[PDB]
Amino acid sequence: GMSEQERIQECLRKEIRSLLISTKDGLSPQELEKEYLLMVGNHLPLRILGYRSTMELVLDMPDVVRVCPGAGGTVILKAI
Repeated sequence: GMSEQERIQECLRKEIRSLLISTKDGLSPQELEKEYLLMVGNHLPLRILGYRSTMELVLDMPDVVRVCPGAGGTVILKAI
């Protein structure tokens, strides 16, 4: 039960890190949800994990994703 949820959390964390590692200089939160659907073949599991957005998801994994700035306060997400 709780063990199954931990393995969902581990699987997504590994998927996000793998996506951000494969890029040159990170992705915007919007580019990451697009890329996740394209490369994983499923949408980010936001609703089922209690997230309203990609930002909410990535802020819940600060050991996996680094929140970096850009032009006009835009966010670029990078793997750690």
